[PDB]
Amino acid sequence: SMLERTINLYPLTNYTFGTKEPLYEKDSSVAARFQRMREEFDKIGMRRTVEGVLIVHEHRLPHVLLLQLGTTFFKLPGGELNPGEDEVEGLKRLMTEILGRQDGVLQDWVIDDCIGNWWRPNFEPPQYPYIPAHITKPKEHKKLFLVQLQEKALFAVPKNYKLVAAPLFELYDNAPGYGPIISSLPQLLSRFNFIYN
Ligand SMILES: C[C@]1(Cc2cn(-c3ccccc3)nn2)NC(=O)C[C@@H]1O
Ligand SMILES: [Zn+2]
Ligand SMILES: [Zn+2]
Repeated sequence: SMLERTINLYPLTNYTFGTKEPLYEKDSSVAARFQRMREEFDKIGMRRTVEGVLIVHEHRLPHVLLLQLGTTFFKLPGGELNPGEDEVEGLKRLMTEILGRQDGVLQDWVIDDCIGNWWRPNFEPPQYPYIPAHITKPKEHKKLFLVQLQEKALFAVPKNYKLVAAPLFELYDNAPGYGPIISSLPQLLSRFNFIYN
């Protein structure tokens, strides 16, 4: 009757947030983003993205780590898989590219839980937690995973990003602020048995 996954959380003060060089988006605009998605869909088919949910606490209040591009949009650490690339190896690679240390010490990502799937039916912003009716060729499949952090770690945050710890209450029913994936993380995380270390 204990059917919940147990996840260790550590205080945000256990983590060091260093800095490194800016990491630029492949796309300079929404228009270029959907143009490249169109181009790549014709060459290699559906885009496969992976995103990591990294959780900490302060004073037993869980917080999700988000990347803020300057003071603009909020994203999860993650990105695009290469064709034939394993989802979990790919998320580990992407989280190393974004948050990995300037001193090149190997970081230990633990990924054991899928927490959701989102599908983009068109070359347009809307994403859904299912393949919508009549859609046979979704343009993007996004996979979210829970990343179990170590007790302590040093992260290097690209100088053009801020790493922000968002409490769940701030995400909850805040799609305008965070969009439909990040704003549904409180619901998606509720099944876990968090231990506040
Ligand atoms: C994740 C977002 C925002 C967003 C809005 N919608 C949505 C869903 C249903 C109906 C109308 C809008 N889905 N995702 N999509 C992007 O392309 C980047 C941005 O972060
Ligand atoms: Zn406390
Ligand atoms: Zn799919």
